[PDB]
Amino acid sequence: EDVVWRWSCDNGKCVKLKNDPRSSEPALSLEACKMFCNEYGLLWPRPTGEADLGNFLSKINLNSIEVKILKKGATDDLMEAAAKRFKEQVSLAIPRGSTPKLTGKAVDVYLVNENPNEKAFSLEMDESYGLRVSPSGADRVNATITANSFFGMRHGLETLSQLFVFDDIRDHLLMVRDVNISDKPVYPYRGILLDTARNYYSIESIKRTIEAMAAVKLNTFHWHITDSQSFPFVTTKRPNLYKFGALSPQKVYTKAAIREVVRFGLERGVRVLPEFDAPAHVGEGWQDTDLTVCFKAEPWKSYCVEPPCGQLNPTKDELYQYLEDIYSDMAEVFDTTDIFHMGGDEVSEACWNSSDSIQNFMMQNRWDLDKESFLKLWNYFQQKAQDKAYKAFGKKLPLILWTSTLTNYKHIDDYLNKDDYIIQVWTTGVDPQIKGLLEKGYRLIMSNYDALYFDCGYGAWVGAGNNWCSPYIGWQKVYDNSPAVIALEHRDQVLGGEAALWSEQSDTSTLDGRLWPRAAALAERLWAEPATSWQDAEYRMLHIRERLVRMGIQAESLQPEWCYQNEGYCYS
Amino acid sequence: EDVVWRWSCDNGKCVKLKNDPRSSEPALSLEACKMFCNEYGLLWPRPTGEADLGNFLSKINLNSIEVKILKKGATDDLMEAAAKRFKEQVSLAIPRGSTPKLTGKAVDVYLVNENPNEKAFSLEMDESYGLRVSPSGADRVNATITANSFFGMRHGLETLSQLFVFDDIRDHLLMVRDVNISDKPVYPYRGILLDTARNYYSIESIKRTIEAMAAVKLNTFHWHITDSQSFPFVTTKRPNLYKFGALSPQKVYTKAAIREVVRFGLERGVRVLPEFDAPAHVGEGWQDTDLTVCFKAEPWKSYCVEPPCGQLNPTKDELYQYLEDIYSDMAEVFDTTDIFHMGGDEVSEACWNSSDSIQNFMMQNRWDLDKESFLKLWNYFQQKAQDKAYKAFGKKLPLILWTSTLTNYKHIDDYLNKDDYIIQVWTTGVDPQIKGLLEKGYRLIMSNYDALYFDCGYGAWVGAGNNWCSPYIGWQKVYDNSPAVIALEHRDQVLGGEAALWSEQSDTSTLDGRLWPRAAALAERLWAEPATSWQDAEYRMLHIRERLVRMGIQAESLQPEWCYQNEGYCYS
Ligand SMILES: CC(=O)N[C@H]1/C(=N/OC(=O)Nc2ccccc2)O[C@H](CO)[C@@H](O)[C@@H]1O
Ligand SMILES: CC(=O)N[C@H]1/C(=N/OC(=O)Nc2ccccc2)O[C@H](CO)[C@@H](O)[C@@H]1O
Repeated sequence: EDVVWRWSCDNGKCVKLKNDPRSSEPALSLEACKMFCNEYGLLWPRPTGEADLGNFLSKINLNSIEVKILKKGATDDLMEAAAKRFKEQVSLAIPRGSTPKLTGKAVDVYLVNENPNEKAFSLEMDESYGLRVSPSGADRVNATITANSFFGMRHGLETLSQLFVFDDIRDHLLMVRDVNISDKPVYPYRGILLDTARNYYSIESIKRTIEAMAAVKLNTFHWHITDSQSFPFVTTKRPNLYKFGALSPQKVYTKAAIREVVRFGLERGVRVLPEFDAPAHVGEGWQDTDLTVCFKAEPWKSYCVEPPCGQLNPTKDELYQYLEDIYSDMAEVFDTTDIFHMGGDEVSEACWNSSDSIQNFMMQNRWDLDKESFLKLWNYFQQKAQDKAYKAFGKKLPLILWTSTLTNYKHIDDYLNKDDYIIQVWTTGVDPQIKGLLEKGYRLIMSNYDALYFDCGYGAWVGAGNNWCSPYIGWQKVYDNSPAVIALEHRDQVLGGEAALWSEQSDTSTLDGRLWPRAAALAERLWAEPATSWQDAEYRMLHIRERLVRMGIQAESLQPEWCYQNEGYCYS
Repeated sequence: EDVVWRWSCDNGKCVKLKNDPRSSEPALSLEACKMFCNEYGLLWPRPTGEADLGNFLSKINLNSIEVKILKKGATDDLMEAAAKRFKEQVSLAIPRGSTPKLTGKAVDVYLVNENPNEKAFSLEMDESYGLRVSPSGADRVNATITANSFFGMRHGLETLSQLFVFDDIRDHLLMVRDVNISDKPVYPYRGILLDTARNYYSIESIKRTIEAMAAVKLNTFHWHITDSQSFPFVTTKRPNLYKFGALSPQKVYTKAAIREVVRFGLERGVRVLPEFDAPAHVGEGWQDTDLTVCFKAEPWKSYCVEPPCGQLNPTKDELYQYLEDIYSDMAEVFDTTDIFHMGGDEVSEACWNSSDSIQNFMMQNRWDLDKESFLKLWNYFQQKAQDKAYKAFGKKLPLILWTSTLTNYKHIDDYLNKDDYIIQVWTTGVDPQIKGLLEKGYRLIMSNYDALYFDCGYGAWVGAGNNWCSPYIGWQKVYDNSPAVIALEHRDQVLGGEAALWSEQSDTSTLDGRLWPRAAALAERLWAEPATSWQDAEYRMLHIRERLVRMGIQAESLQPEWCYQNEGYCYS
């Protein structure tokens, strides 16, 4: 029961051939052929600078890999954790059940962190690295990673682990012999949004998501932790919110659990960025406070875009005491984030107009009951909420809002400013709002729903048919979605992009399939911004999918495995 | 950290209410409310005969459930295995991490198998049962299941396990106190097709699928084991087919593994039905035999519907020796099946016309090179293959073919007969071929692609966009798809239906999500043929989804859990 086939490179395709015994030519395993037949080998994402993989592989001993930290600093614990994790990463080249022969060269990995004290997330942080692999003496390998920070160094270790291949014909662990790589991301913000309010996600599943993110150098986990459906965030200062708001007492995110996730992210170069969506998308947890209106309002279609309805009442002074406490509790445990997301999607005018206490407030303050004056109330809310957010984090920090009626570029400057507010765009990539916002100097996070809404395509969750943003977005479409094209000359104002997993129809059980391997397409787009299209990345995408599965990720299947074994035969 | 809410039934909806301490009314947990608020409680599928759940629940001791076989026979081992499995099923009412208080009544389960020797699968087999639950003495419960066979009895145990609810307010395991149920399926064939050739499925994942099938009384696993992409079936008599054909040496189905799956199915009332698709959908494994044509033919679009192309050469006498051996090896391990599927989908004329050996054969036998004469060659093939199939199984047994050019009702009688061939329909449910076939007396298995193709909706696997049969089919559409409506007066000729999971874009990792909970919608449709629509089953469907998750199935998420906790508020 040994493999019967071999592969040979022909016009950029590994063709399957019988491994006939009457041959003087050494047989190549599939992965070994791919490593040199493909322009970028088995790398994902492909590097942006030097990408020299040479021509040869060396047999290495799995048990003879040693990692050496050459520069000590404040990130010692992070560097040592990342180094310990390296052997585990390398074993990902080896299929489950297979065992490599413990023979071949020893590998010395040298880690050079040029600024070993630096460990803060920031939009200006340096994620660049240099990777060099060369033979050392007669019996070993020199792999040297040089980076300006821990984050660059961690990315370098990731790339390095991808330079190992398992020869399943011979049961040999192999490593690319001669490598020169220089690399750095095009965009500093490379994210996944996880909605953990429409359905609960086990913290195990959240950590697993972070593992897969780090594997493709995604660096931002946007945790949409509350909404109208539930409040799983454990607020120590306002405990009734999660007591009344959680789907169950166990379906909660404690301080200890969040600290665990935040640290797990930090070790892997992933910023854990919390969102408290306001003033819409609130409901459960707020019962008995009298601080919301329209909670469970019927008929819901008149009052909100999805059930249950519910909005904060900005006229209540006590509200901002609750908000200060929530933000403060968030700031305590989400202590690696440099940015705070404050939501601001889909505020309903009809909902605020239905409240008499709100109507009385506006009549006293000269404002009318027309659609324009409700923006004044929204501004009033956001200004006060902003103040509490700054107080909570103990500093002015960038804030994020969704595109909405408030962020309409024509009047956005009446309410916000470009220095204090980043706008997360979820309109189509062709919507006039994008160019308008960019011309007003605003910075953007791209999550255009026609390419980056990972929830689209499934059955309806209200009524029948399919969900609102169907059809399902294939990895080909997410790969080709280019912020550089969307933004043109104003592309430096694009901080990056984010795949959105809204969870009306997703939870613990479906997370792996929803995100992977599609988020890897976003990962390369944001890391490399290739001028080439999905077709040119197809073969490497099929491989990264297999790598996710080896990690224990229940990734979506893209193509028959036959296509992966027979490049060029599956096309349209 | 105890639940803060209670539920109360109002107009068929369990409404969430604060569990306020100043009340003399006992609080109901969510599931306890649902059990009596819903017409059919938490049952799935709902019974066809008597469905009397009474009004009350009794607290029971988990560790005091005893199952007693009252009639011994040849199915002793199956009955004892099913009985042992009962405690495990009951524990599925209890959420993970929660532990019930070991107090309350003892449960005596009495199993009455009226024909304890009967263990053969057949289209005429009796799957009916009676279920009665009543208090016994002052301290225990009498649950009696009466059935004409083991299969009916096993279904009865399944239904019985669904009559347990965990009260998470009090940590009590509860059981419906007074039950009278009589039940039997509308259709004898209730299936799932699993394609394990376009991608490999671990035998663990196949067994897990069978577990979930039995939970909703599905009884047929249609194993589409070979295709052009791979040959994972271990043929002892023709070992080169799997040696050359498998995706890897480990991606194989040995005799021992298949026997394991077949037995696992038998214990759970699931017929494991093998398909050897011929004469199209062959390729890998057949190299060096000269028994195929067009394998990997290019451009593939001219020769087949999907790559790789490949068809058997019916003019080679040696072919039928290979076929006899394959069928014989299949018959040896698939030894519970009463039916054999022989495929016959999508035979390409252009492919057969490209072969000179085939052309010479037809010219010698007076036949032309037109589209009509290729049906003569197909008939020639199928007649000889049929003979080998009968020889392999050692009896004339029903054979299945897909709808195709061959099975066109206008000429089907020239090639097949209604007694020997069951037709699996994968046309739309409105296609004229269905009425035509039924009027000619043919028996059908319904797998209409517009409602029962579970692979539809995802990205393209060749080129870009979405796959061929998109959009994604929601459970609402599979539920409402009625064979009774499709077939009208000829509905007794409908043997049932089958959800098809083709695997161009599915494997081990995605199996749970692809099948569940959608196949449960098919399960109720085929078991009960309700005159009511999906809306009336919505609440119970949300519950069965949760039950699959408790089983360890990574089932698709249908709706926010909030909707499940707040019936009636999520609608369109
Ligand atoms: C910013 C955002 O995406 N907001 C909501 C959101 N808003 O989009 C819509 O307004 N969708 C919609 C459009 C027409 C009809 C009904 C819903 O979509 C997500 C699901 O895709 C929800 O989870 C979000 O809460
Ligand atoms: C009986 C059957 O469904 N045959 C093939 C099959 N045939 O359907 C088509 O012909 N689809 C199609 C229609 C137009 C263009 C391209 C493919 O669909 C399945 C995938 O849904 C394949 O896995 C099957 O092998």
